[PDB]
Amino acid sequence: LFRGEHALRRYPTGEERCIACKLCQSACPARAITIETEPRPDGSRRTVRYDIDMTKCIYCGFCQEACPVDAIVEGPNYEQTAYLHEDLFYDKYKLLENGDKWEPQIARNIEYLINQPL
Amino acid sequence: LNPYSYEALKENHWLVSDSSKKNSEWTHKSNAEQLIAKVPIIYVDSNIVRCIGGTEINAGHPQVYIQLDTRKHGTPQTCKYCGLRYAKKM
Amino acid sequence: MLLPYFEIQKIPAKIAKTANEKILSVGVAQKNNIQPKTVTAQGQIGFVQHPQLDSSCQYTQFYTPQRRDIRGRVARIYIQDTNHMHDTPQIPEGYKWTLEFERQAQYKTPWMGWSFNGDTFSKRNHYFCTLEDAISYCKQMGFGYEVSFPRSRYHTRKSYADNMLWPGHDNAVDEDC
Amino acid sequence: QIEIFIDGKPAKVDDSYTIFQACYENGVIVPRFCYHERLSVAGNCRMCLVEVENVPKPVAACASQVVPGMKIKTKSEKTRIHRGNVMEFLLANHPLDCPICDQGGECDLQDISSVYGYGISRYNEYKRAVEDKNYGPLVATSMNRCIHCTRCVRFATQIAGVEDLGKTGRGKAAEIGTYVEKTFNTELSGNVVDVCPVGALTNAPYAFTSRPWELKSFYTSDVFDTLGSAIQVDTRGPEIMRVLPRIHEEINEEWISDKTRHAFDGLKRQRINSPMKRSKDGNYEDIFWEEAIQTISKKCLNTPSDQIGAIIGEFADIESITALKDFLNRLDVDNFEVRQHGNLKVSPDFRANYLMNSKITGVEDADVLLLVGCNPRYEAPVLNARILKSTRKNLKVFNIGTNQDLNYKNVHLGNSTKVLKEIADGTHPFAERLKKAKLPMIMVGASALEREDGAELYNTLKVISNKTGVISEEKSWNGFNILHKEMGRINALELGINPTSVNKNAKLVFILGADNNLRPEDIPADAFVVYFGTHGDEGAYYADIILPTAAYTEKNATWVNTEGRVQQGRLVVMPPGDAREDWQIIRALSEEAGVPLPYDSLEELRYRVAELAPHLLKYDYIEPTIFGKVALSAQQGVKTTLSPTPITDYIDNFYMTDAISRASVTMAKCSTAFNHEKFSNFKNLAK
Amino acid sequence: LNRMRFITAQRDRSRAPWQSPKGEGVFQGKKLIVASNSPFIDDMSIRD
Amino acid sequence: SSWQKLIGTNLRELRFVFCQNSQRSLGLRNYIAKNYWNLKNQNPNFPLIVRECEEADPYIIARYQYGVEKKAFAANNNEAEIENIIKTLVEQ
Amino acid sequence: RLAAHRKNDDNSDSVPFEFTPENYKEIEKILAKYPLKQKRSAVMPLLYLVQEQNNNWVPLSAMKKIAKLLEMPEIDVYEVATFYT
Amino acid sequence: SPLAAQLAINGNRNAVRYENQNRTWTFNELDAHTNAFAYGLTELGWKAGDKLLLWVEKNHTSEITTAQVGAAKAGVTLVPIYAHSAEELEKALNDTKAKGLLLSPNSKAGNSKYIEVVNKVIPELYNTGRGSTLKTKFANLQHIIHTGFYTFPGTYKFRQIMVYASKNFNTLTLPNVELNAPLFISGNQTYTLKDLISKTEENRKTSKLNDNTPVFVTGDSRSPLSFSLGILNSLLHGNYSVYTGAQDLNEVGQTIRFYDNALLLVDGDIV
Ligand code: SF4
Ligand code: SF4
Ligand code: SF4
Ligand code: SF4
Ligand code: FES
Ligand SMILES: [Zn+2]
Repeated sequence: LFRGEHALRRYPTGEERCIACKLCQSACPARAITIETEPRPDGSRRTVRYDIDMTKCIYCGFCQEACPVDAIVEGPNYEQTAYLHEDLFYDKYKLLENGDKWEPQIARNIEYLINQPL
Repeated sequence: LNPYSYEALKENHWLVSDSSKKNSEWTHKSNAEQLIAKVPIIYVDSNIVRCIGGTEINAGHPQVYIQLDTRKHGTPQTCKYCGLRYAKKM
Repeated sequence: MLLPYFEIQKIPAKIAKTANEKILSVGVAQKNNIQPKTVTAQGQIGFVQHPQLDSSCQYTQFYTPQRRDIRGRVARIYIQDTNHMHDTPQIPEGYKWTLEFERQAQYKTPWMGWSFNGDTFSKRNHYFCTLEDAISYCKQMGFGYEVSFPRSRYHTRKSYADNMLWPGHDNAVDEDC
Repeated sequence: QIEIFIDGKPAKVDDSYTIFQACYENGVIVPRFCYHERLSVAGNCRMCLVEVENVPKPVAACASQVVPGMKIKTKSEKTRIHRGNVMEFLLANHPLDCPICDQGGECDLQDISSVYGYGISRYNEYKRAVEDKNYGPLVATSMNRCIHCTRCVRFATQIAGVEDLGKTGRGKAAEIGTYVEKTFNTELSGNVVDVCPVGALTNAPYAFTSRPWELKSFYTSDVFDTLGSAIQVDTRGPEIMRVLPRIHEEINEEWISDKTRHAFDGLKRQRINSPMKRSKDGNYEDIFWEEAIQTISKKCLNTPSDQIGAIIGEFADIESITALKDFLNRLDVDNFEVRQHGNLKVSPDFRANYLMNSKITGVEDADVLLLVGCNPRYEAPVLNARILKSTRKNLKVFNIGTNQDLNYKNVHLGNSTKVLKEIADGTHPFAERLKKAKLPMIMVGASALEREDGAELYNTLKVISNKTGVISEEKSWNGFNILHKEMGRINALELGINPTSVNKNAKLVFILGADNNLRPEDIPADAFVVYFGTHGDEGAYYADIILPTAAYTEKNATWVNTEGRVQQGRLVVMPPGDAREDWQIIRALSEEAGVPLPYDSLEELRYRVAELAPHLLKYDYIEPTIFGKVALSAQQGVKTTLSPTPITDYIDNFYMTDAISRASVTMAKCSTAFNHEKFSNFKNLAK
Repeated sequence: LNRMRFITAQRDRSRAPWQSPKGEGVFQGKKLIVASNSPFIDDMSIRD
Repeated sequence: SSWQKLIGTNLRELRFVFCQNSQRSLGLRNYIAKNYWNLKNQNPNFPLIVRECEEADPYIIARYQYGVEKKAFAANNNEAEIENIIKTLVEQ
Repeated sequence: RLAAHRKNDDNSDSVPFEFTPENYKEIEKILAKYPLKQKRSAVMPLLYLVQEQNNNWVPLSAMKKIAKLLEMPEIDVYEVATFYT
Repeated sequence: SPLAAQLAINGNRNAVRYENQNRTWTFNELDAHTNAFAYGLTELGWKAGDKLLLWVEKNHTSEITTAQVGAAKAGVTLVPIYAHSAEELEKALNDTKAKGLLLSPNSKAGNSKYIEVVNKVIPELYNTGRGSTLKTKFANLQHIIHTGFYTFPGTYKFRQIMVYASKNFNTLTLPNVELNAPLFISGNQTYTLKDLISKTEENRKTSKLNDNTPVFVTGDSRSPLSFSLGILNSLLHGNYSVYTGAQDLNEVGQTIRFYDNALLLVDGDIV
């Protein structure tokens, strides 16, 4: 359950889970999430902007609880110390690569958490 | 075919299309369109298919039901959560 | 509450003091003549009134050494009902008057494309139960006001029997072609 | 007048009320999905079921009249059970689509479920699935969400006047929509979205972009058509996100046209953001405000008075025209037109000369309407809907000019001006048809008055009105109406500018944002042109100097309706880049030219306006006039000779009629999708 | 180093500037003649 | 009578602002309702602007070359004095 | 059955339909059975006539012809022909 | 009038189908539309003997057929022309002395559209005032009617010359259809209504037609043979006419496979 560094997930096919529902944006107590959406040319609704100010975030996990497709998560990583204030301005590239790097551990933890109610 | 032509717009939900699908790594900051296009069509025996985007509930997306009995026989349909496409078998 | 003091309802006449307004004294007199004498929730004609920076505007806290732009502004007072998208909201609207201030600067800072307000004031709206309350607040804080009055849907006769009416005799000839 | 009881509190209502109407008037809110305050009563859904004593079955509040002495218990447990059961049945087959549904955050299904439903489900079977239909680039369909509420069918039949929607099938497998693959092409089409309570029909341009809770709303009025439609603008930061209709009951009722709703996205592109200057070879360079104003001031000081001219644009407000008129009067200039043809032949001497004297609601009051060169389907779709409603209630429509596919029945009196001459000279049955009518009404389109014989047509119309009884003191009725095409022309007429005063040869032209009806031959090849504007489609290519201005949503201005109503357009977002207000630019130029104007803020400019015309200070109001018969008196010995030329309209493409709409993407999509299908050389004889 | 492409797009989301004519152009009196910038096709002027 | 036959080359516009029903604007209202077409026929091009408001004061505003205006108060003035006021206004 | 028009090459708008003269006499008799202002009431009988003369099925063109004949919108003919199995 | 024969009995039958426009008309609809065209011409002071040039492409089948029947009703003489340059159009206008010219603006002629050629031939059209009559170098030229979508100064749209006259409040009149009135000048030969009717019946006898065989007219429908075996044949006898102008033989065959013993005409020539 540890709440660490945020990441954006994918389906096993490689498709983005996030459908730009903006529930995570309104769930944020710190107003750290900014989202902008346009219809992707194939027709699916995806974010053209999804960024989180990590200097505003309080690491509360309200956004990962609000997500209905388990797209945004808080990973296990805590060694995210930065030398510049601009290194903590997380855009979609950073969250996507964080998800693509930390996917096995996040998947294992989420698998156990899902099986807990069952 | 011209993506701004009447036919191309009409058969693309009135949006300007992109056959190369390589505009989305800049506009949408990812290559998910290419990856989902790499997945072929799933052919289902019945007239309706149920998608949850995974093997179990809560691992994927909420249960959705897609009609495969179309006005034109065998027209594939796309899940609106995951990009998987389904069609009625023959 | 929406439907409920004379001085709050009284609209003072303009007195020209600037050289430009001394030039247009006839226009000031005409505006004093044609504008409504008193303001009530039953009015139909909207109007704009200048701020009254007399002794009555002493209760404002927005006149600081760093801020000389808030006092003297003109607000907008109107009722904002539920929009045309839904009929039964869980929090309904239209039960109060809204006082609103127009935006003063809005842009996008370029490092992350982040929306920024050049004026921290006027970000949120102010809500009052009665129009008299909003006007009294404006008079206290040295604000002018643009008052506009609500428009409501008319009452109409509805019945299911209207769906099934006799077309009339087959011999009704229309001489209008 | 009968006494009923609602939750124990006695109340007095009228015997013609329904239970829903009585409850709403007494402050009691009853959930509903299919009832609408303007459509016919349907009882298909059952969410408005209430509990009444001595009546075993629950009674539908919306579709049941009140009974003297009855008691309505909306807070009993039985009512809660009824609402829970109905909500359960409604949500049994609803798809799990809220995250992807554009109705989320403003869905009546969501709020009603949260407030009145049981709060949890027990249905554990497959839901029905419906294939989506294509209705065009304005309406997006997700038909799994439909609850078969019939609101769209009733709106299309009774308000839009089109008969393309219906319900085909039976039972649970029935489907709402067209039987064949057909677009929902019509004006007022997008309105159906606002009628549908679920995300079944959604605003296709407004797809996935925004959510209800992240928007700020402003009240303002539209300028795309000469009806000042009351609208609500929803924005997020510096970006305007959508436009919705409001309630006025004297303008547009509840509805707006598609151009009003969607052509606002033409303000996001082709914008002029800084002052510019053009070289001889045609190169454009960005310059400072000071340099541009100094150049224009030198030109003004050097140019003779008789060589100075102006053009008044389509989107010109009262303040801008007041500023320009005062400045050019200071420069001893009294000509405000350089164009040879296309001028309105109406005197601005009286307000009744050029206004809609019977107001917008007059179509409900009249029994005979006569259109002269007017096409309401394109020039005022909401007024067209009002006329359709009135024709359903014994209103007869006759038309002189091009036959149009209005959604109601009209009688074609003719095509050319010979019909008007026959009517004016008598020996035509329509003269007696007008005489026997209780309240005759004539609507002449403004376009027919820019004909080379516009004055003669005006005199003929005045003669016809006075002879038949369109204007009469005995009936206290003034049926003469003019349907304008530009807001700026209305404002210029209200201020008192003669539209027929044209400078034949001008060497210095101020174009105050005019792009329509502009041809290179109108402007001399050796003139100096200063164009004040927001878009770069036309006029900006004639200009030696270009000054960026503010759009209608970017300034606090006053607009006069086509019926004479004075309205406030309010600032929603500041103009982009280095643009400035029109009157501020003119005042700065006047100061730099040695003839400063006696006003420094909007208040002093409005004081000057009050000096000119006090009625412009009364907002959302129409000032009555007592000079109708004097203004429209049939003068003796005036020319009434009409050219034997057919009277036509001025609109070809509905979706693109001005610079803002021409610079719109959704307007281009609508053109591409609908212009070929809507074009016909023959009358639809069905209607 | 490619910061301008992101800034320009964000600016153009709500206010795209009009591209002014550059260099020598063609004149018809005082009007300057250029080709239209609309990517959409005016099909009703080519249809028949 | 000769004054109204021709409008002087310095006069540019005659604007009348008054009330619809107030007794103050009674004289100017009646004068406009009787002598408008007499002036308009002799000067078919000269503007004669008439605007009325609910409580506006009666004014006869004369505009000259180079934007010079001369506004005259015309309250409680009968036909003869309205005639004289307009004659003097169009005389300078 | 599907409550919509399936795309069929042999059931398009280009497919012709025309009532026979005997069917026209039957049509005038049926219209005589009903009031002058209620011609639409004859939608159900006329449909049978189509189903009589076109191999026991009703094409889309026949439904459009019926709508034109009865001065009623095509959508109402669609609803009537789809409601009844 | 002979042209109203099918109106007398069973006017609810389908008279003509325009495949290129997906348009089907009954006899009542065709009669009403042609009456509207005739009334619109009459209102503009068109009498017997006036000439109306036709410069229209194949895709405007309904416009051409309505114009032909309306010219028959109104007594004006129809004269089709085939120009591909400004010089040809000027020669046609000089030779015919036509009062009007009905055209399709978007049609191509060399490198320029029809409307561009018309403006080149008549430079007075551009500067013509709104609502004013034409002042051209051609004596009798008064009307330039086009079938297009947009508005061009000096010209009028096709829909703006249609007067759907009412039962009452109608102050116009339509002259009786004369059998000897000229109706067609193509290839320096004159054609009246009587000659066209005789050609219709002769071709019916030779090609073995009756009141049951549909007739498929493809390509250019301005030819007198196409008129005789199409709309004129339908009005005289009740045959079904199908106009498929500007469609290749594959689409024509796909349409004609639904019909039995259809007689096919290509560009006025029996195939
Ligand atoms: S909460 Fe989840 S699905 Fe919604 S906008 Fe955020 S990441 Fe996307
Ligand atoms: S963990 Fe909490 S504070 Fe941080 S982004 Fe998520 S919702 Fe906001
Ligand atoms: S219409 Fe949309 S937001 Fe509304 S409850 Fe249904 S799916 Fe959810
Ligand atoms: S698509 Fe929507 S508005 Fe239309 S009937 Fe269905 S539920 Fe009602
Ligand atoms: S709201 Fe009363 S039955 Fe639908
Ligand atoms: Zn899925």
